Amino acid sequence: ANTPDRLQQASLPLLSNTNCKKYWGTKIKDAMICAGASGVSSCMGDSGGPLVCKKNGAWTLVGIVSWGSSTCSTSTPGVYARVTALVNWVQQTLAAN
Amino acid sequence: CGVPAIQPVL
Amino acid sequence: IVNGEEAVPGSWPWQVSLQDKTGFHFCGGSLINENWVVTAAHCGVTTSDVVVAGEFDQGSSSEKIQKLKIAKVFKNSKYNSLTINNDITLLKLSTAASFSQTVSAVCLPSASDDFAAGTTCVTTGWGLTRY
Amino acid sequence: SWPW
Repeated sequence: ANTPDRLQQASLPLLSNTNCKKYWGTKIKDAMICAGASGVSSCMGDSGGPLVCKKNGAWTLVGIVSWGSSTCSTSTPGVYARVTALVNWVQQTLAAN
Repeated sequence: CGVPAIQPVL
Repeated sequence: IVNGEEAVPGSWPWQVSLQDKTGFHFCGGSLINENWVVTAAHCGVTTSDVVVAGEFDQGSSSEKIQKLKIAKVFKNSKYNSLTINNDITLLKLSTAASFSQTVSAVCLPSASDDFAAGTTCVTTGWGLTRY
Repeated sequence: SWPW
């Protein structure tokens, strides 16, 4: 395996959950969003980091790197925590703490 | 938020 | 990231590295403000781990980085370890990050925002480049 | 599959 010293980036497309299920079946839940299968892959050690999409000129956190192929295959989609499903909890936690 | 001072280049 | 490319240094200023007490990078995260980081629940962060902000090259000693203690780990109560669903944790920092050119926050969406299939987004990190 |  190779771990990089320098921060890496990749652009990659969002999938629909319906289409992602063709790869991963019932492992895909509503609070997940798939991205990739496009010639790049997130991989071990990327977990927890961002999947960002540019909206009205600003980068917005759409996903959190979560799981995927055990070999980081670039032809299978990666799975990310779907931030829209989680942001109310984020806001509640910040407000209470 | 969301607007880096050093713009990314993709 | 497999088949990505090196970032412009400092151009993803919310990206943090979660390092254990031995200095080992094990997960990423994102600053959402000066006091809070969002990461994955399955990363298993504890208050003995460190949030490192401002890095580009983890092999360099010449970057002005911030090694930030973690006060408390808030794992989402809906996280399901069996399915890895609702995979989010918040880290409350003991002392605030100092925002700068290279350290700042990512935006959060509204719960109702639409990010359509086919949209091109970006992911970043220090994960493996080859399995 | 594997956590990432």
